[PDB]
Amino acid sequence: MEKSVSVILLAGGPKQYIPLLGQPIALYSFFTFSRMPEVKEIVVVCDPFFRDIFEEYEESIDVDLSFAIPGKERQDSVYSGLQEIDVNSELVCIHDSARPLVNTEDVEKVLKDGSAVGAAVLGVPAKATIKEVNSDSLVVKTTLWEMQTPQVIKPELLKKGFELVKSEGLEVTDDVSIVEYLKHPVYVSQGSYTNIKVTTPDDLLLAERILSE
Amino acid sequence: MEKSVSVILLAGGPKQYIPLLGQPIALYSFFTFSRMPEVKEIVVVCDPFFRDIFEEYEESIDVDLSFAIPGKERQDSVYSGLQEIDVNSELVCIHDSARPLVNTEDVEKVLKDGSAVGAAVLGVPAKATIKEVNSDSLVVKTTLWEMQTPQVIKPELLKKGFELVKSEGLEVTDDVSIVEYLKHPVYVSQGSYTNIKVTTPDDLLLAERILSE
Ligand SMILES: Oc1c(Cl)cc(Cl)cc1-c1[nH]c(Br)c(Br)c1Br
Ligand SMILES: Oc1c(Cl)cc(Cl)cc1-c1[nH]c(Br)c(Br)c1Br
Ligand SMILES: [K+]
Ligand SMILES: [K+]
Ligand SMILES: [K+]
Ligand SMILES: [K+]
Ligand SMILES: [K+]
Ligand SMILES: [K+]
Ligand SMILES: [K+]
Ligand SMILES: [K+]
Ligand SMILES: [K+]
Ligand SMILES: [K+]
Ligand SMILES: [K+]
Ligand SMILES: [K+]
Ligand SMILES: [K+]
Ligand SMILES: [K+]
Repeated sequence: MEKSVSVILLAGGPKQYIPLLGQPIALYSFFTFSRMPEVKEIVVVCDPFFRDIFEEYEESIDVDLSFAIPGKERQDSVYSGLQEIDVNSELVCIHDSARPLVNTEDVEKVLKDGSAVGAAVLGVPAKATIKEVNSDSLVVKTTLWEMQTPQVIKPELLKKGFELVKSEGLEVTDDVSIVEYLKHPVYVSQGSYTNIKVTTPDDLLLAERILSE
Repeated sequence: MEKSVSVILLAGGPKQYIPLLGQPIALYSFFTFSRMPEVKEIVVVCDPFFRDIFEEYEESIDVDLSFAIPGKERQDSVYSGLQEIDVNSELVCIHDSARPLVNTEDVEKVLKDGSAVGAAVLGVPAKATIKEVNSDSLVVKTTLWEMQTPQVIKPELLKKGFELVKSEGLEVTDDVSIVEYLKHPVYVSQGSYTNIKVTTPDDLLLAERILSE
């Protein structure tokens, strides 16, 4: 549906403001989402200090711009952003702003899969040789995917996830997130290797090389 | 033990000959192994065209230099190299020549662990969020390590591995290697993130940055 998706853009906690070809890293996905007709609003989660970076483009973008205060951990920032979404939003699209080069086609794909399944995340096959290791440092002998963002979830599903975690006192890590505790399926939408997270100066050189084709 | 280890250096199949600060990538680990008193010999697996690259330093290095012809797949190249090792070698040290920056201290560690356990491999905790995905593209809900080289194995163990694979007609992939079929334990020696494999031009820039501290 048109104007059905609310983006929560994680830009709080800086790496995501270091420019890439003269535009702060955070603005790349911001603009990518803003041009998509499916996207109704972008809730930016950032320190108030950096609000003007997004605010300047508010009149030029075809989305509603909203803000939310960052929390202690990533999941707290998501919860904060969630409190700001349109009451009739059909899909929440959570995105790490340190991921500038997400392609429109791949956002479309994960939105569509999220709509279909209830929860979906962009992923790529893990290129490295990865093995399970037990507590004695031995290989556990017996397909693996690297997760990216967007992570797309229906709001009612996300709300119930937060409810279950707080009422039971469950532990949330980056690996064991809200969805890991739910019995609802999570689809992995096949993305592109170009959707790297930019943290080290080595990544900026790679990101420049990708934007230059 | 001194002069107990035989290195099989995989340089066949080029990325491993592109210079890093003016020295061909393959020579970095070659020299690293050559200076270690534990190392008796290096069996280089490469196309005869590139033999002179290593041969030039033969009189300057404190190891025996030997050569072997590369095979179809990685495991065939290992088998070829294995046929060349000293009959009294106590440890086989298999190394991807596309890994120039392996530290001496980490080679020492994996040699020691290989000697103790029978098989050991350098590994680092996987930094990415990695998940198991089933055939329907759904996350399988429930520690993961990225494997590097050296991969260190007692020769009698490796020989038996090759025997089991050929006599049964087992399938060998990079993930499901010789050791995966054996009941003998494989230890993961904790390495350094700097032990990257150099294949893309982006890696060369990172490798230069690492050698420059
Ligand atoms: O880890 C996730 C994955 Cl793999 C897929 C989806 Cl759809 C959502 C999450 C997630 N991440 C965070 Br932080 C929260 Br809150 C949630 Br829900
Ligand atoms: O994959 C491995 C690991 Cl994880 C540990 C060790 Cl010690 C050896 C191997 C290996 N790799 C290849 Br190719 C051969 Br042949 C063997 Br044996
Ligand atoms: K829009
Ligand atoms: K509105
Ligand atoms: K971005
Ligand atoms: K992408
Ligand atoms: K469908
Ligand atoms: K990206
Ligand atoms: K990185
Ligand atoms: K030596
Ligand atoms: K000898
Ligand atoms: K090397
Ligand atoms: K190392
Ligand atoms: K020991
Ligand atoms: K390396
Ligand atoms: K690479």
